[PDB]
Amino acid sequence: NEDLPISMENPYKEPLKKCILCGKH
Amino acid sequence: AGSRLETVGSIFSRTRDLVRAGVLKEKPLWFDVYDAFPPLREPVFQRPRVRYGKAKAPIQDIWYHEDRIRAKFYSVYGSGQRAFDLFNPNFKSTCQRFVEKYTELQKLGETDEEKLFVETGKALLAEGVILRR
Amino acid sequence: VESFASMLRHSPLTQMGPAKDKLVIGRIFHIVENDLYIDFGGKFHCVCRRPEVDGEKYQKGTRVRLRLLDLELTSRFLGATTDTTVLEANAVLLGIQE
Amino acid sequence: STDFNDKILNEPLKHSDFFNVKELFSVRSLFDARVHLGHKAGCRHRFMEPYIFGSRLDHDIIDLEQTATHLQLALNFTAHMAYRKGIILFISRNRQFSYLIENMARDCGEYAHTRYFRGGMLTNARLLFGPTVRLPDLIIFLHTLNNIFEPHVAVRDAAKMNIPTVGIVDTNCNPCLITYPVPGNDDSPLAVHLYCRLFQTAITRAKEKRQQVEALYRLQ
Amino acid sequence: TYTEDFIKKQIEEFNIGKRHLANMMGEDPETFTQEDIDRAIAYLFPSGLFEKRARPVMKHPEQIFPRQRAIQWGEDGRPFHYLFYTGKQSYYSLMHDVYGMLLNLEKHGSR
Amino acid sequence: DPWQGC
Amino acid sequence: ERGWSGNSWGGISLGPPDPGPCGETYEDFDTRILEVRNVFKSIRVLVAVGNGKGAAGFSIGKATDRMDAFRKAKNRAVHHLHYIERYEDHTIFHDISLRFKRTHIKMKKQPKGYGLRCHRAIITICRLIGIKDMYAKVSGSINMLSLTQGLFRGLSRQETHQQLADKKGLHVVEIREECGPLPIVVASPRGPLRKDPEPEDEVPDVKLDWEDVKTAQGMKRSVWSNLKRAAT
Ligand SMILES: [Mg+2]
Ligand SMILES: [Mg+2]
Repeated sequence: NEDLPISMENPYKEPLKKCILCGKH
Repeated sequence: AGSRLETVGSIFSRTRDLVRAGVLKEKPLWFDVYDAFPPLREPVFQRPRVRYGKAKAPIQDIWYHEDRIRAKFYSVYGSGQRAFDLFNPNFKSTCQRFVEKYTELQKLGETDEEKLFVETGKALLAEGVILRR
Repeated sequence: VESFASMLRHSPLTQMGPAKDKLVIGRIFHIVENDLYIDFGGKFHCVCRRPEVDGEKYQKGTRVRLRLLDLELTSRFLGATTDTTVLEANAVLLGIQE
Repeated sequence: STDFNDKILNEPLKHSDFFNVKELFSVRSLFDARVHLGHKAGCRHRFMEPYIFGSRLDHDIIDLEQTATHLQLALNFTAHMAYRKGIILFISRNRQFSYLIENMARDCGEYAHTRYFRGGMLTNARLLFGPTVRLPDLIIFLHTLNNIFEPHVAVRDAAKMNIPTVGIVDTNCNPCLITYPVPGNDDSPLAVHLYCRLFQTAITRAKEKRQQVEALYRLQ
Repeated sequence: TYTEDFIKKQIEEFNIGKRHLANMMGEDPETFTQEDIDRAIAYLFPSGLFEKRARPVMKHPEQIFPRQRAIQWGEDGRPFHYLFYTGKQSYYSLMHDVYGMLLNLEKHGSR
Repeated sequence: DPWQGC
Repeated sequence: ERGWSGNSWGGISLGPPDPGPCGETYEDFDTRILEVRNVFKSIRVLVAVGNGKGAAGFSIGKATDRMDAFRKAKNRAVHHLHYIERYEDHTIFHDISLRFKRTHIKMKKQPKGYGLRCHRAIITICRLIGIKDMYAKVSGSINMLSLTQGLFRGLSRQETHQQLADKKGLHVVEIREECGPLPIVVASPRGPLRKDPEPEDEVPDVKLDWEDVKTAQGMKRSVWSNLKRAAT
């Protein structure tokens, strides 16, 4: 059955936000 | 009268045993009905345990492919200004229209997620659906 | 014959995704002074305070706009192995639906 | 009395669905009644896991394919007990539906107990009601939990008194001692109304069938 | 304790005694009433005792023996009232009625 | 108490 | 007749249970006193009942007077009856090793004519149940209530041959040395029969008791084992 659910990571998860200074020396 | 040891066996097994043993003169009114049409599981008391260590519950999470699309939609165009009507069994949200159109593009063309997203947005604007980023 | 999996996949509640900050339509089905019990299609109703603006139109059977925050309010307390539920959804009453 | 027994009480036990309860519901109707909506995963009871289709954004979904078969069995048992003129007692401590359940019990000619359950109602019935009191032959729980989210004492007491129980069990309920559990939502008014309708219809149909069968037996 | 046959017999004894008292007092037995019974018993058996209960009395048996023993189920054992198993069938029936009226209205020098 | 009396 | 000793309440019969308020009679049931204790005064009595055909139970009764305690215990015991399965209506289906609290009980199925070589309380309860051939050893704390609870628990959780046949979907075949190599089928599955044989475990990983192995090898030397005794 193609209507069955599939194993998956939470697609609605909001990624952790980067801080103002990350990537800067 | 029957045994009051509710934690030993089930009402069926206790009644049957006491009837065959001669303690109960006649079967109760429900006994024949239970015998003809038993339940799927015999109702035996069991103490619920806690799961420790690497024991995880076997319940899965209900995900679908289109959920990914939905996430992107709800992250780019946000929640639609029009409201959800969950009473209507065939309600069709803006995100659901985006999902269906995206699926049509995918089945009628190539597989490039960003290209599918932008082309779906273009076609939805063409149909006359307002979509603010 | 439509199986349960198809129904669940195509259900509006399933399509809604996360319920946080989602605009839904509710119906007032019970009133207790200025407390309105609204059903929006979920498992639990939500109890909303009658607005101070245009409060008279909020009557039984009235259609309202809601911003869902949580479908069921629960929380695990210290020394508890299971969540404690209040059997009620969390939502914000925005107004009447024209 | 042998012919009467054979033709009246033993004939219905020879058929898989004597009262045609399969036509009272379908998976579609149960879905429309929101019977599949369970509690969140944090409130899940372990013994309810085999009845749960999955968790949708942390909300348990009850597998309605299993609910259909369990409801079939429970309705069949209820109809057969009503055909045999057994005393059926409905029990529920959810105050939102007390009036509905009491009206339904009065309507189908059966009994209700939606009020505070005094200790010993079943296990001490001879002291509380009288030495010749007759106890229920079947007890139906529209809600198996009391207001402190622990099991209704009547579940254990009916198990002690060897009275079969039918029950609606949500994802946070304990179905171990219910004879004919029916996994499903017990909170939504639509679902509770559907359950009340189904059980009332089954009981009245079984009683009418009993009357018709006895009338045919006497006439013919 | 007072059995039902016992009280039955007291009922026929009271009725026959009522007819006899009507005979004694010259009144028509058909219309002879309980106030007439009290008056005639007061005349025939005068008593100046201050306690009204201590004075001679000829009542219907139902007025003498309490017998507050109501049957709540038939021969098949089925209770008559659908709220029997609550143990307070009358009180909870009344509460059910009041709640029904409150629901209907919601849809729409004394003590 | 929304279910007063029950 | 006396109990386990001249001055002991244990083992004494109390007669049949009284006819119950439900209206059942119990003339086929016998009651036995297992323990009497002074509670500091009241009396707590542990009694057991049984019809000798697998239906048996036990109960505690507390009362200021001994006879009231006896009556309470007996009447409550008749309403908490276990049914105990018996192999050929004389013994248990298999060996049962159990531990209830700090009391350990080993029970061994025995052939006909072996008799009841058990703790005296176990002998009384077995006579009430209808078990006639069994061996039993009680270790740890000899606590009468724990002994009774463990005995009833283990005897109520024994798997019959039919249960094993249904579970494994195979014939349960009995081999008796007195019957030679003849195979006796004692139980067959009610459903279909598995066509693949059980794995022939070259060495099973069972938990053995040093007591049994020591007796089997002849290294047991106890002067108290296998003493001549009256028929039980
Ligand atoms: Mg619930
Ligand atoms: Mg002596």
